[PDB]
Amino acid sequence: EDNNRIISRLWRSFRTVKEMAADRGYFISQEEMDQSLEEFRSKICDSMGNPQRKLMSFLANPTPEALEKYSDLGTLWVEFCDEPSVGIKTMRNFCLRIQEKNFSTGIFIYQNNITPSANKMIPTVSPAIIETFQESDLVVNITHHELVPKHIRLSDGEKSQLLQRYKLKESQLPRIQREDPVARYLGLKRGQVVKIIRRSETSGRYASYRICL
Amino acid sequence: LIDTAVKTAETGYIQRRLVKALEDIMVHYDGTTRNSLGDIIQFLYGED
Amino acid sequence: ELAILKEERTTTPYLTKYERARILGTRALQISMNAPVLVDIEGETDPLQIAMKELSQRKIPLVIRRYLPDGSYEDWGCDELIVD
Amino acid sequence: TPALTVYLDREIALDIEKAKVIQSSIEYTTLKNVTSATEIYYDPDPTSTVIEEDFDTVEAYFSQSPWLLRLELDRARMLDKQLTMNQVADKISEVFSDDLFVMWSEDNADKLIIRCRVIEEDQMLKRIEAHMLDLIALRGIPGISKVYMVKHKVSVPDESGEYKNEELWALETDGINLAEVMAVPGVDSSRTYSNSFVEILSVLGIEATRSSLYKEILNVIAFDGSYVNYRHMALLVDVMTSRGYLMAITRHGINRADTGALMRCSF
Amino acid sequence: LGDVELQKELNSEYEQLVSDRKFLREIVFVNGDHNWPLPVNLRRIIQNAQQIFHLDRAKASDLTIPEIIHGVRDLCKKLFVLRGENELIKEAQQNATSLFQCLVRARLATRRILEEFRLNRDAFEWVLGTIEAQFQRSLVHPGEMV
Repeated sequence: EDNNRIISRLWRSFRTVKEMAADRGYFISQEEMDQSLEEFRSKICDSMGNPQRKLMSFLANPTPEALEKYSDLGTLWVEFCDEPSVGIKTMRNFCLRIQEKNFSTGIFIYQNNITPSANKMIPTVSPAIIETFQESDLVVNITHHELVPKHIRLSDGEKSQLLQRYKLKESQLPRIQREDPVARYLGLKRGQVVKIIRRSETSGRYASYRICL
Repeated sequence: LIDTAVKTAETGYIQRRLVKALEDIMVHYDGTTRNSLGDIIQFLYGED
Repeated sequence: ELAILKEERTTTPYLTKYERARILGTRALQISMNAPVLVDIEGETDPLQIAMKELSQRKIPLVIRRYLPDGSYEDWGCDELIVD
Repeated sequence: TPALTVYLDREIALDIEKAKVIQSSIEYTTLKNVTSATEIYYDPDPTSTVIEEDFDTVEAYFSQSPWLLRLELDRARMLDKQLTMNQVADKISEVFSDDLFVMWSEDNADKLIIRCRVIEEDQMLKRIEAHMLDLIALRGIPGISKVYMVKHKVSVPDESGEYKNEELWALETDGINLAEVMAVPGVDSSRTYSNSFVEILSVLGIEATRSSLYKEILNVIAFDGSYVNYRHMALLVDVMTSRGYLMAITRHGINRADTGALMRCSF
Repeated sequence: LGDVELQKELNSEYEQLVSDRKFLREIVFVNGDHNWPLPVNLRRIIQNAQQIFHLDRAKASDLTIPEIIHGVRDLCKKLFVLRGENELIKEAQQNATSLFQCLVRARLATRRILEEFRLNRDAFEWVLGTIEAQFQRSLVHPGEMV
């Protein structure tokens, strides 16, 4: 019924989030991304079938390979909003929980919206960095659509060498909006450089660089 | 007749706009395609 | 600084059409205004023809200075450039 | 020309009936379509009605302000969209809870009538009637006027390694809603494409926007039968989106570039 | 007949072709269209070589398979596009000539050469030199206001 489709959507979103966390460099248990739908139902859906959002938050940590490749990839916290709507109090307490738990990166997921006032104080938790993603926006993973190619972030050494190669300035490169949906998905930040390899009908494998704004 | 008469001017305008847009892009020695400022649009013209 | 040493030159060694045309015109002008000729003239009184022949023999004393996008340049000799 | 090309599931792409079901699901038929008539009868008695069209039916179903909002429906539309009237009553219930009592006739009755009773009010009844005719959505993603059961042919590799044609069903639509449709069950969410590259930028990021733009330009030019070297159109698109946002080719986008003044002035 | 040191070279090259077919067929061209613009036509060079040396009849080839595969492998690394020793330069060089190298291998396979073309040693040398020079002239020059 309506509840069933709602749970299916929630599970798909959870899968999307887990895969996202995996891609950025943070380890997860393998079966977890393999988590089936009905075990999700039992794990989260109530006796009546209603979900338990607080029962969804969890933690992840950098894989050692990514951890050594990217120096700053610190502990990631994830969490789902219980309230169908978001207010200042919710974001205040969430920021306090992030700060006390001391997570360099945190992610918030709502259902309807975020009051603009709350959005205003979002960047006010530095150096801890926070982000939000609507649930519906995460139903289907975009990086798995046909047209979208695969973005790859660079290390400081990699990007520095690249710029040394062409004898360039950081502004001189093509630019990708930090609010670009893929940029959000990869948690892009200012100054980073993501390399995109593209299916080129004249050389097959064209490697394209970009910088973020 | 009317269709031809209308179409000619519009095509001319569009061609003018395009030519003005790309007028500065050229191919340097490094093999990268940059406009005047130095922005790089293609690292290897046409990807080949 | 803006120059780059001949050991590490990276630009193509073939002579591009534009370089061909510019060198030909420059030399033919110089030739046509009392500049010395580095090869023989038999019947081709046309300074442009003299320049074409002289290039064909790789006997033209001109150095291309190519400018890199950044601003650095490198020096190729018309002698060394592989003329197709 | 807003249009979507929706790829169905491999099973459903070869399945005509499930294609029909999926299309019917996506199609955004609202209660306005199904409604046939709307008449305001003043029923002073809440316990019964003075109208023979449903007097027997409402009386048999039985066992506040008296203004009654009575509307008729067209049997053909409900049966063709496969949704029954009781579902219409239920949907009215969720949208408006209990401010209007929904008394519903039976399909065996010639006129399918849903009754609404209000809980200067004469104009308010007509205002409710108007807001009802419009702001209730029964089924389908918003923004989809119609959908087409387009058939498709595609080259498919075969067991031996050859490429063999394979007829596959598909859905084409008028109306663009990219983000919402991919989450509709029964549809391949990794391939679906829209003709409005603006929504491509909005949803599937920039690179997808580049590819969709190029495909659209190529289709436009090549429809007649012409052909252009790919590198040129590639250069055009990759300049169009070098900065990361659609640098629409006009005075605005070109001049909004931070290049030399002498350049943008001349244009 | 029955040798192995040749069988290993042949196996390596055949695996290279298998990988190339998988890559192209599954990444580049999804539908199956195998007609595309590419630089330096080959069929013409092949038949020019045929004519230049009168390569009809069933005269036996005097060309060793190892020489053929050695030249082919060497050729694929000689198609200069960017000249410089940075790693990134070399990776770009590899990326550029990907489909052109795929075409070259698709044509100059040992079976193809020995049977359909029956080239000799000098004929093969001329083919390789011709492909090299023709590609090298087929570059976009600096300064083109593309």
